[PDB]
Amino acid sequence: DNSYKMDYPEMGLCIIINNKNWTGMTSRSGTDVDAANLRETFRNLKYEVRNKNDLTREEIVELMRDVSKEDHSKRSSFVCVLLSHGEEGIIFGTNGPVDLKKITNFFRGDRCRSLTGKPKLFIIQACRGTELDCGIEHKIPVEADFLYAYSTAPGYYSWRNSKDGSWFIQSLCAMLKQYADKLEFMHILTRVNRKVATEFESFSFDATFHAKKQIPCIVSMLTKELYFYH
Amino acid sequence: SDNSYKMDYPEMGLCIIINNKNWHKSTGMTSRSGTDVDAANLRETFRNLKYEVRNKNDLTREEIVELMRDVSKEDHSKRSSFVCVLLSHGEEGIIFGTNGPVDLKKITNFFRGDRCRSLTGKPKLFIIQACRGTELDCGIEHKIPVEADFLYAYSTAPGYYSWRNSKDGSWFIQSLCAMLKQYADKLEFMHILTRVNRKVATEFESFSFDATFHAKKQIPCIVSMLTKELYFYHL
Amino acid sequence: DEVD
Amino acid sequence: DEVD
Repeated sequence: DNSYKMDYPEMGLCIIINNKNWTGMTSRSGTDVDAANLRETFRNLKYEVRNKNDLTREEIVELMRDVSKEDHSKRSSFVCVLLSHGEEGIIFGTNGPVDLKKITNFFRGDRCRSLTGKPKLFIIQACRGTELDCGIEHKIPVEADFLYAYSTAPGYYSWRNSKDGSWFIQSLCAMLKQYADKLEFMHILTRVNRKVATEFESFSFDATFHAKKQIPCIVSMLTKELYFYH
Repeated sequence: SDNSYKMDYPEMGLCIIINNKNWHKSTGMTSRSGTDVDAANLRETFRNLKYEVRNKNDLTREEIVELMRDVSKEDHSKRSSFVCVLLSHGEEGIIFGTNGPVDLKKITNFFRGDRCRSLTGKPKLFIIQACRGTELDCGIEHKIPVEADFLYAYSTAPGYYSWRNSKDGSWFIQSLCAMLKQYADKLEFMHILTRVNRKVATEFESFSFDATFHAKKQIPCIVSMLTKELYFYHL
Repeated sequence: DEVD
Repeated sequence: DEVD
């Protein structure tokens, strides 16, 4: 009971929400590269992937509600990837903001019983504010067994390249491919942290957005170690 | 003729413990019985990990700010890491001096990779025993970023109370010191903190004569901007 | 048991 | 490079 049990018949769902076109907000160029990379990556990890594009804030909430009421009994885990605009604690539907808490609340240990005790992973590529990093040089709690992999630090922008995709998802998929059969998830996410921190730097004609840096933010309320192999 | 932080500098580093127990009466806030048990446990735990421990008690909001600016002004060049343990009242994003609030961000900003140069690239650990709100868990069944190489080990989830026992000390610090003692010579720090999560989640449940506060649960919250693995034993 |  |  040091590692989560990952030998259920199915690894679980991987829900990818890919919001690209919008309100009045920028179209998120490169996000389809991200959504394809994740689909492939989690396909190899033996997740049943569901891709959904351009969802309104109502559709996001209704989708998450329905998925939380499925029977996950034969599934090891749950993964949700959110690709969109955002602010601290908030992600955007195509027609406005949704509170992250509202989404994740559906999977609470008391509200989604078939996932109680199983790791629930939320991967969020979205801004968390508008700061730039200029760089240098016998019960269980209902909030337990969640892991939030944020692309950026609280308060900060998150960077996305229009042809390569976002820095975080790029690095995330690469580290999963190289290390999912070798390393525990946190240690994979720490390598993601390093890759984004060291190998990426913004290039912009605008001085104010040029040569900026990014560090992702791992938030773990997991109670066991998580391995994708077995 | 590098996935781990270099921990063989001549010193492991400073461990600053801020232990706030007694509040100025005008704040309207009450005392934090059990917190001295936490601070002594912490002192002994980090002593065995070879940190130079400095305990500070009952600091005002201005004393907390001054202390952290001063400590960030030290030369850390021969130290591997930096640890700051905050034991106090708080709410989301805020810890309390004995006479009012301090933003956690103002504290941790002194140690940004561009503001504290002798700690650039080195692990900066902030351990926070404090409420982050008033929710109760009822349970069931070339360059580097300036925000890199911080780890925040919060006692409780965002928005929630954190629990403290008046004679045993807080659930989180209790569990933290026990897991450090048993596993610091064996596991990477994230995995140690994961054991802390499970210990708090499974082994503690509140007992109160007040039905509102009875039989409640806690899960700690690990927040990591670390870029490498952290081990307390080396070679 | 008390809250912080 | 763009921000989200």
